[PDB]
Amino acid sequence: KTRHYFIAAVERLWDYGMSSVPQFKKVVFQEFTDGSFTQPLYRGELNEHLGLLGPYIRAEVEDNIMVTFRNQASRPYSFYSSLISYEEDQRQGAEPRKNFVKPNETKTYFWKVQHHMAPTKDEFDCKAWAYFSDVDLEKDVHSGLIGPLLVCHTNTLNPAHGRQVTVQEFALFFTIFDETKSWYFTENMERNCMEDPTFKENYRFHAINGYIMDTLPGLVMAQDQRIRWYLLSMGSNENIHSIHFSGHVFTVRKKEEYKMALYNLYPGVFETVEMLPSKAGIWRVECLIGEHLHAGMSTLFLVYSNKCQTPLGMASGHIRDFQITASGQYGQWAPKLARLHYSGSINAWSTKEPFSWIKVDLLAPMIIHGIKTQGARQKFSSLYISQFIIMYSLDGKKWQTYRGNSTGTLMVFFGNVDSSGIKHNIFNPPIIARYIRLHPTHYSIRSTLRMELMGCDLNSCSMPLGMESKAISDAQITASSYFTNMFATWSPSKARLHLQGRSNAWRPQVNNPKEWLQVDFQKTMKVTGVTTQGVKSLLTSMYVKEFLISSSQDGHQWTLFFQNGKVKVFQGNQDSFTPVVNSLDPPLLTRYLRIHPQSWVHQIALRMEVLGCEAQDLY
Amino acid sequence: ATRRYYLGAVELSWDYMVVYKKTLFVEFTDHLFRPPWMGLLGPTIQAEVYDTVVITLKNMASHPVSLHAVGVSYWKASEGAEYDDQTSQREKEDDKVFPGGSHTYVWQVLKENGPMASDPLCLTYSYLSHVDLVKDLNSGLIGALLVCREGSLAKEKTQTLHKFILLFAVFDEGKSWWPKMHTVNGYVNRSLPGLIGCHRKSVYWHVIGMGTTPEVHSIFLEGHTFLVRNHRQASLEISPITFLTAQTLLMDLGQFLLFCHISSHQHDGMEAYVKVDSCPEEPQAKKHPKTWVHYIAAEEEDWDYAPLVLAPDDRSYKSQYLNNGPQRIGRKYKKVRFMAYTDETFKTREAIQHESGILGPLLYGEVGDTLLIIFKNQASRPYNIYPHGITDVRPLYSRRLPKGVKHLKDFPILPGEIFKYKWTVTVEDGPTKSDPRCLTRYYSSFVNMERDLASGLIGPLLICYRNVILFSVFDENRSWYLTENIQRFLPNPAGVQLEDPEFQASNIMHSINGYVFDSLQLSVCLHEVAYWYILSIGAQTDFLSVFFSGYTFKHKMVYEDTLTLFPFSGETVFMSMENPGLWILGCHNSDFRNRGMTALLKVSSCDKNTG
Ligand SMILES: *[C@@H]1O[C@H](CO)[C@@H](O[C@@H]2O[C@H](CO)[C@@H](O[C@@H]3O[C@H](CO[C@H]4O[C@H](CO[C@H]5O[C@H](CO)[C@@H](O)[C@H](O)[C@@H]5O)[C@@H](O)[C@H](O)[C@@H]4O)[C@@H](O)[C@H](O[C@@H]4O[C@H](CO)[C@@H](O)[C@H](O)[C@@H]4O[C@H]4O[C@H](CO)[C@@H](O)[C@H](O)[C@@H]4O)[C@@H]3O)[C@H](O)[C@H]2NC(C)=O)[C@H](O)[C@H]1NC(C)=O
Ligand SMILES: *[C@@H]1O[C@H](CO)[C@@H](O[C@@H]2O[C@H](CO)[C@@H](O[C@@H]3O[C@H](CO[C@H]4O[C@H](CO)[C@@H](O)[C@H](O)[C@@H]4O)[C@@H](O)[C@H](O)[C@@H]3O)[C@H](O)[C@H]2NC(C)=O)[C@H](O)[C@H]1NC(C)=O
Ligand SMILES: *[C@@H]1O[C@H](CO)[C@@H](O[C@@H]2O[C@H](CO)[C@@H](O)[C@H](O)[C@H]2NC(C)=O)[C@H](O)[C@H]1NC(C)=O
Ligand SMILES: [Ca+2]
Ligand SMILES: [Ca+2]
Ligand SMILES: [Ca+2]
Ligand SMILES: [Cu+2]
Ligand SMILES: [Cu+2]
Repeated sequence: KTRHYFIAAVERLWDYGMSSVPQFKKVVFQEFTDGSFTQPLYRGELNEHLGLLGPYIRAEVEDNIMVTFRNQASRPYSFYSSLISYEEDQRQGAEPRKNFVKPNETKTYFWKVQHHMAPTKDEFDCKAWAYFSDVDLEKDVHSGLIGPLLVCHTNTLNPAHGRQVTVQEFALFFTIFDETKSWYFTENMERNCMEDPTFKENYRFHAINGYIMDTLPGLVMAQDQRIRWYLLSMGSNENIHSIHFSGHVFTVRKKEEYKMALYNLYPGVFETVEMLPSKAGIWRVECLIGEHLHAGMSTLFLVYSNKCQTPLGMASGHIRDFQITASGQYGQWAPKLARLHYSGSINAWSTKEPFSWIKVDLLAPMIIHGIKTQGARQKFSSLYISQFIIMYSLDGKKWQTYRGNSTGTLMVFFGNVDSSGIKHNIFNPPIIARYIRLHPTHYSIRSTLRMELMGCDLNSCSMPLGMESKAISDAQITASSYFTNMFATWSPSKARLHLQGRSNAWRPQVNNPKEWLQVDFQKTMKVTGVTTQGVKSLLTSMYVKEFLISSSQDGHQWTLFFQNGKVKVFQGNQDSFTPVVNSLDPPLLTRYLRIHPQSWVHQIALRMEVLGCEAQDLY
Repeated sequence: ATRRYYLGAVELSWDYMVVYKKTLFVEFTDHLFRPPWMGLLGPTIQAEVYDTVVITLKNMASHPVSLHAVGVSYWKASEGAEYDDQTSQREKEDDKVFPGGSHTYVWQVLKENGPMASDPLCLTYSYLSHVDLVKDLNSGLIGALLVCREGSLAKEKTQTLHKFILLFAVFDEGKSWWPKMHTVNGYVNRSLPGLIGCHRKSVYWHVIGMGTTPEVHSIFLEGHTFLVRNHRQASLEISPITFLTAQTLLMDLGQFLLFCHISSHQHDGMEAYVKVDSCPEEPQAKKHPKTWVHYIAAEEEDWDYAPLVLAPDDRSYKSQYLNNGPQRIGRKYKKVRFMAYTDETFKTREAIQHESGILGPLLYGEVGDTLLIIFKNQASRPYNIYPHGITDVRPLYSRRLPKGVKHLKDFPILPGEIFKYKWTVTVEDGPTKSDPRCLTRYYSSFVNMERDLASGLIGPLLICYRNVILFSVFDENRSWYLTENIQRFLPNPAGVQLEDPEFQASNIMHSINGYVFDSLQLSVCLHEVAYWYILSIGAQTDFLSVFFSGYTFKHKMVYEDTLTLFPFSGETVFMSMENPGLWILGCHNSDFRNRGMTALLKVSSCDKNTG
């Protein structure tokens, strides 16, 4: 039984932006091994969401919270919560006797997490009390700190490993930030250039976990996975904040099971709720007070689908060569070489012994559930990468060492141990960056790799529908005209990517600059894009090089794609062998689809897949 | 189609039958060229779970007005939101509609969107427009949307029509387009019709709060108790934007009034009348109560919120309040309290506890118990004695009224006299199955409703199936005995600042139960479980009350709430509190200067005395 946490008050700088930059010195809470400073003060990945918030001090029913506390700012503070409880006393006093801690001073609070500090039979596997610094109930708190404590019943939160995990936890805390009433000259005086009306509203943030306007970060969601929310609210009388989870509803328990779609935080109240986001994507969660919204207090939870996963094409076409980058590789084993690419001498990236980084520009920010690593042989001597960490970013400005689950400073991943390794490493929780770097830690006499990261797109789309997967009927597929001869019958039905057999492709009876291949999706659908192809049949090779796309929601009316004003020419596949893919930047969405070849090499012929995601039937 | 609706957005003018023009929600069969009680509301749309709706809003407006849903499922089509959701065109299309643009919405009543079954049938949500909320909603961009248990509407033909949609709204008319508004469904001064209900049959309120600023309300119904959470509410506390499904029993007949009760709110509106008529008929020992007796009186005396350390002058935060200075009258003022008086007519029962300050006698009510307030106005100005909480209050011996006047609380105010009163308790007045027992109540002197109270007359009434903490604010300035106070403590005899900021709020003490910064200390021995009946009165703005001791303390209203309780002011609810805590306790006024100005108090951890 029992849990200790090593927690402390830091003075640090707060910014937002992304729109003169306002720089503020508030004081927050962080947790580290017990090495006072240089090491180790680290937390990250999933926990972004707390932001200003101190870390999750989670305990169980029964067991103890021990909480060491170190102040590191000019004016003494104190870790206090409701449950800073048993202090039996002996002619020594109780309440003011451990009241506060001077800078650098160091105190441990330790109590028994009684039943009266707990969730009831009336449900929710965890509660959500709060820790503040008393001494100044308002002053320091506004300026600096707030912490979310949560106790859960018995066999509830995971042994050794973290806390909970059955379900995802989030402590969004809603408040108005007045500043000025918080911290003084070092805060107040900075950016000097005058008491209430002039810019007073300017100091006031209306901020979730201290992120005004849409700044809040960590909302890895995950379709169909119970999510507990922690809504502890605070401040002065203005903040009755009526939080709303855009087109989601949740339940709460309190002697019964009530459903509701917005609940109001009376400063001090906190609370807990559970919901499961049935539909994935981006969405808002905001206080719905009109004034309070346009002053900030809105953020987006960015829920993904699990069944989304696909290669981003480091193997295939979609990824172009310019996309990659390296420490600079000794040997000509230049990057531009990754995954399955065995050609002649050269099939991978490969630097010398000094520490390296293969970074990847995805050309867009994107979610990524995992990477598949590779190594190659040369001259008998086995080349691979044994162990590595992933770094990622969005703008190339920020960078981040990825932790995911892994207890401590980060997760190191286990690479292959041979040439032709194929190690699917997995990123749940998953990365969001546009930029994935890769630093190796161990190798075998050299560093070297082929790789093909797999993720899905920021929205939970970009996936194949029928066609290849055969899930779309060759009753469903039609086309303008087809090449049918005794035996060979280049039916529209055969326009399915990577299909090998008799008559394995589509062909129009004889060629025309304007033909068409069509797919009766049946359901009204969205389309991310289209993977296109070509076929060789008996030593004669043939493929479609240029093409045009129709679509209709209308059985008999069609509307040509139009791009940047003009209708657009689609460039893909210089060959039969390979398939290559087109983005479809503004995604046309229809029930029925059509495709018209322009430049067709030798002879017209097509196999393909479509890309996409389901949207509502009957509309 | 499962069900479908057509909305408009028409710009119409409004008189609140002052004239104002507004762009509000409208409905038709399919384009073209209601029921009055609804008035302003964009039509109340409602769906059973599983069955799913579609609007096709036509923006027959100047404004580009969007359609957000607040409590169903969408696809980025249904919600009217533009925000960096990386969905692009056709999917932001209805995520904010253009002027003159007639565009279409889709939404679903998902099995999970539905009520819990511990919940009431039909959970009240609404809709609006998520395109500049303040520039929107004002001018009429709010309707009511309700989702209900599946075999739902089929019943309505069988079921009660007693489904009224109460829209409590602070339209800052002077947005989207001079001073504010306070309406109830879009009427101001007791305006508006409908609001009829059956006699012995109960009525249900589909309640919608409406803000666009931190604006708060507390809304009663003339002698009527509310049912919401299945705990009697008696108050319908209503936050900036809330959704509440409440019900009202509707005993008796005629015209009673719901209304926002606060300060300046009534001078702005928010009150409206609810008729009950009789209705068309259509058939297809060891136990029991005893009655309470109280010889009680309103006597007058000076009140000193003391004494602890007096910290003079430079303590320009502390002392300014309770120090006799050139223009100040600290600590002691002349008041009137209720006493149960010891030596007089109909003998007595009188001994005082320091622990409740001004607080009157505590009067205890068990359902079906009766009360016998043999009241006399012992001192000065004529004062009244009425209990907020109970209902059957008529002088004993007669249902007649002093011939002269309406509802005793109103007038017969007894200046040197004695009046005999009967407070019969019904179960109606009492706590439900769900609410904890001994719900907190108070009684005042309704010589008007407020003016005297401030003076110092107040006490605690428990209704039940006894530590009391009243927070209160004593204005002193509106107190009857101000002339008698100014001319008793201040240095210059009479002539002095008539009124001023400097002294005004310097003679408004923040009470702690009419006790000041530190007082009471209180006498609770460790491990003793208490019941803590607490209440705010005096001045208003929400309340934030907490216990902060050698165990901080936690308490249970059902599920245990922590360094928090929130009496709405002119309002009250009560608390169980296991005491395995410890000594010296910040006891919370908790909020703003409220904290700096008057909060404190303490708690103990003694033990070893038994009986
Ligand atoms: C890093 O941290 C993250 C979280 O921060 C963790 O990743 C998470 O891992 C857990 C556990 O490994 C994952 O949960 C798993 O989910 C699968 C399948 O999902 C379930 O839910 C789906 C939706 O249905 C919902 O509604 C159902 C009621 O209608 C309800 O039952 C269900 O729970 C859902 O709420 C649906 O596909 C299924 O219903 C499915 O159940 C599940 O199969 C996993 O296993 C269960 O384990 C319990 C406890 O032993 C058993 O009682 C069940 O019967 C399941 O048995 C499974 O394991 C046994 C072997 O023990 C095996 O024989 C059997 O075949 C099952 O496989 C499990 O619950 C969660 O989704 C991950 N979350 C995230 C965000 O990644 C990890 O700790 C860590 N992970 C990594 C990869 O590094
Ligand atoms: C709804 O009912 C309200 C009252 O129940 C009505 O309010 C009152 O009526 C009008 C509109 O406000 C006012 O008419 C004039 O107002 C002045 C000044 O008002 C007060 O505030 C100023 C501010 O400095 C103060 O100086 C004054 O002393 C007042 O206290 C009055 O002095 C005039 O007599 C005059 O009546 C009333 O003032 C206002 N009430 C009060 C208390 O003044 C409202 O009109 C109704 N609205 C509708 C739509 O029906
Ligand atoms: C606690 O905090 C202060 C910082 O204000 C401490 O000063 C530092 O002490 C550590 C010793 O480990 C050194 O690393 C630094 O050189 C010191 N910083 C300075 C002098 O600026 C100090 O130890 C404590 N403060 C007091 C007042 O005793
Ligand atoms: Ca839309
Ligand atoms: Ca949108
Ligand atoms: Ca009065
Ligand atoms: Cu708000
Ligand atoms: Cu009001």
